[PDB]
Formats: sequence, structure tokens, C-alpha cells
Amino acid sequence: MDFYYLPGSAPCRAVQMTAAAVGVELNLKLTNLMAGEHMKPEFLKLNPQHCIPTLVDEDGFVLWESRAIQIYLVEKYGAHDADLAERLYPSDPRRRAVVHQRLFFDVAVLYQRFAEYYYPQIAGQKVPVGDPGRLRSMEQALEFLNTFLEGEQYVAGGDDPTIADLSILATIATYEVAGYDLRRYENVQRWYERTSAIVPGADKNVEGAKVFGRYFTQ
Amino acid sequence: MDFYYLPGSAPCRAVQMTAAAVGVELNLKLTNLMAGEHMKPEFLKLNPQHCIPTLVDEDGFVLWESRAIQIYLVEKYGAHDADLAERLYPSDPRRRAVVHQRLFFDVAVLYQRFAEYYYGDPGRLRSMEQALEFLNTFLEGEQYVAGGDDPTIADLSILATIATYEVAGYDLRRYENVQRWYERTSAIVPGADKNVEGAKVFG
Ligand SMILES: CCCCCCSC[C@H](NC(=O)CC[C@H]([NH3+])C(=O)O)C(=O)NCC(=O)O
Ligand SMILES: CCCCCCSC[C@H](NC(=O)CC[C@H]([NH3+])C(=O)O)C(=O)NCC(=O)O
Repeated sequence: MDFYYLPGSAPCRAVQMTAAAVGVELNLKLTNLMAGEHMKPEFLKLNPQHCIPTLVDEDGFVLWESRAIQIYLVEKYGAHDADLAERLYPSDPRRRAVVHQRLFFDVAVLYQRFAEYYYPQIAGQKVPVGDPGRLRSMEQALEFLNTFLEGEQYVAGGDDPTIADLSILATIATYEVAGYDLRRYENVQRWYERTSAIVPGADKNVEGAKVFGRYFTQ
Repeated sequence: MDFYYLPGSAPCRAVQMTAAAVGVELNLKLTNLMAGEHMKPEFLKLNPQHCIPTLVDEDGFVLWESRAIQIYLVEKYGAHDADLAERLYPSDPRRRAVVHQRLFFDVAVLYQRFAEYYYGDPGRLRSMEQALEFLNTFLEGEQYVAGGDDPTIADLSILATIATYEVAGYDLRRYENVQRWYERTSAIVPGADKNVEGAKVFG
């Protein structure tokens, strides 16, 4: 299964952790966005949205959006080990719904506000300062996460990490390398250390996040 | 089941079409954001993220994010009509993955870039038009946004978003597949008339 990616990319790292959890080996295909490798006609024919991660499965089925890939990996490549799939992606509609809400929270709030705050600083114009409104908004996202984690081990509840933990762990590791002091959010920091110590593929998350630190050397 | 909403709100409209599709009646709880009703302690106790739509089911289960609500409605209520549930939310992992990708596309790209442009910047406009072009491309040779022979919850979500584009004054006929899908899907999806009317009257 071909996996078009960059290690620095949070959503790519979420997929790497999930593939590790379900015992899927990914054929890693570095996709240099700066070089426009995602804009090559062969890539566009696979994925007209020209984005990473992109997964191409054994039949040539092409999928993108990291969290859609996470669910697909569990349902198709994990579900044989029923207990494992249930831990990663509980099927009770209430439990499933909380996992989904946290995944959407990660894409549209937690990672979205990270991008809105930092991307203008580290790319394009490279604005020399962060917008204070964008900072407050981002801090509000961290505050939401901190609240979700109050009296809970994991982001969507459960006795074990779910795919929501894996997605948010990719995101939070990116906050860390950006230089955000997560110790401001005690539950987030506690969860971050614990989940980093136990999840499959945490090595890919840690090393890839360090790579993304290349945007933050100044 | 209690539905905390505003009539003009896209994600609210998406949930309303989905409830209609599964034959669920919603107890409407108008939640005025400009009036700060989402920041009242009663609401914050239900939903610390203080956002609408929020659903409270009979058993006291609280849920937010429209697209999570959509899935919940199908899984819990749609499942009483097996063929219906499979039309709205196909179970095959590949088919479901496309539905999921389209739902995430809607929140993070299509609606996101709409919000960035309308809530006029040349760069923000370009980014928004790129999202419309993506949807236009997805719809080349497909009746529905995630494929399939019938509308899925991804169609319903994107219908709510696209109705907001229309009322904001964007010329959707620039994206032929988008306009074609929008007019046709609006004609056949139960409650989709109310979607456009709600967008037009309150958006
Ligand atoms: C500013 C520093 C660099 C940040 C890199 C961000 S990750 C690369 C980016 N991918 C995404 O943002 C995918 C997000 C998507 N929501 C997911 O989870 O898969 C991309 O392919 N972008 C190219 C494109 O979409 O055209
Ligand atoms: C005239 C209607 C136009 C304005 C409607 C905007 S939708 C209201 C907004 N809700 C959301 O953006 C929820 C988005 C979420 N992605 C979903 O799909 O449910 C909100 O509760 N915002 C308040 C908050 O989050 O604090």
C-alpha cells in the first residue's frame, strides 16, 4: 500500500501511528510539496485535491484526509482482530459519536487554529509576529482539549487510546515543536506524555514532529 | 430529542435534513448566539465547546459537530430502515471512506474557506474558488458527492454548505457540476427545500 507523505506532516503521522496499531506496513513515498510533486499529472490523477497523506491500497483505491484513512485502516485492515478494532474505534453509536466529534474537533478546531496561527509565520509571507486574536483562538482550542481530558485518560474516553487519541497526538506533537508551552494545559501535557509512551508508531510521531521543528529554528 | 440550533446556520441545516431523512422529529431549541445564549451555564453544562448544532438524545446523551450528529442519527435511528441506512451511510469500508473524506472536505475545506472569505480578499477568494473547483471535479461523471446511486449524508452536509454559498451571492453556475448537483439533489432530498429557504430567509 503506497503512502504519499512527509514525516513533518501531522496528518501523515496520524496515519503512520494508526497503520502501526493495526499492523499494516506502508510503502513510504516522500512527496515533496515545495517541489510540486503533489501537482504532477500522475499524482493529480490519483488525488485531484493534491494533498498528503494519500493512501493507495492494493487495488488502486485512492484515499486522502488522514482521519478517513484512519477509519479505513481500522475497518478493513484491523477488524479481523475484533478486540483491537473495538479499542481503536468503538462501535457503540454513543462511543463512536464521541470519537467522531473529537476527530472533527482535531481537523476543524485544534489543528485548524494551529495552522491559522503558525502557518503565516513559517511560510508564505513569514509574518514576523503571531496575530494575538489567532493566538487566543488557538489557546481556546487547547482549553477545550484540556477540558475534554478532565478526569479522563483519553480524548474520547475509553479504557484505551482510540484513533482520536492518535490524530490529536500528531497534532499536539506539532504544537510542541512549534514552541508552545503545553505545560500551561496540565491535562493535555499529562495525556501527551502518557500516550506518547504507549501507542504503536510513537517513534514515527516523535521523529516526524522533530522534522517539522525545521520551520521553527529562528 | 432536543436540538439546539439557529435556522440560518449551515451545520444546523445539515442535521435537520438528516433527521428528516431518517423520520426523526427534533424538538427545536432556538439558541441565539448573538444574544449569547450558547454561553449561558445551562448550555455550557451540556456542551463546553459552546457551539451549535448540539443534540441531546432521550437518554441524556449530548453530541455536537453536525457531521458526527449525522452519523449518529443514521446509526441509531436510520438503522430501523436497513436499506435507508445503507443508502445514507454505506457500510462497505471503501464506500464509507469516500463519504468520510467528503464530510471532512466539507468541514475543513469547503465550509472553512467559505467562512474565511465571507466572515473581499483576493487570496481568500482564490482559496475559496479552489474548494469549489475540487467539488466540481469530484462531481465529474457522478450524480452524488461521494458517488453512489443515492444521496449520502455527505450530500446532505454539502447541500447545507452550498446553499450558504448561494445566499452569500456566489455565482455557482461557474462550476457546472456543482450547480447541476445542487439543483437536482435539492429537488429530491427530503427537507432540502427547507434547507435553501432557511439559508435564504436567515442566512
Ligand atoms: C507551512 C508548513 C507546511 C505545512 C504542511 C502541512 S501537511 C501538508 C498538507 N496536507 C494537509 O494539510 C492535509 C490535511 C487533511 N485535513 C488531512 O488530515 O489529511 C498538504 O498536502 N498541502 C498541499 C496541498 O493541499 O495543496
Ligand atoms: C445567521 C446564521 C449564520 C451563523 C451560523 C454559524 S454556525 C454557528 C457556530 N457553529 C459552528 O460553526 C459549528 C461548526 C461545526 N463544524 C459543525 O458542523 O457543527 C457556533 O456555534 N459558533 C459559536 C461558537 O462556537 O462559540
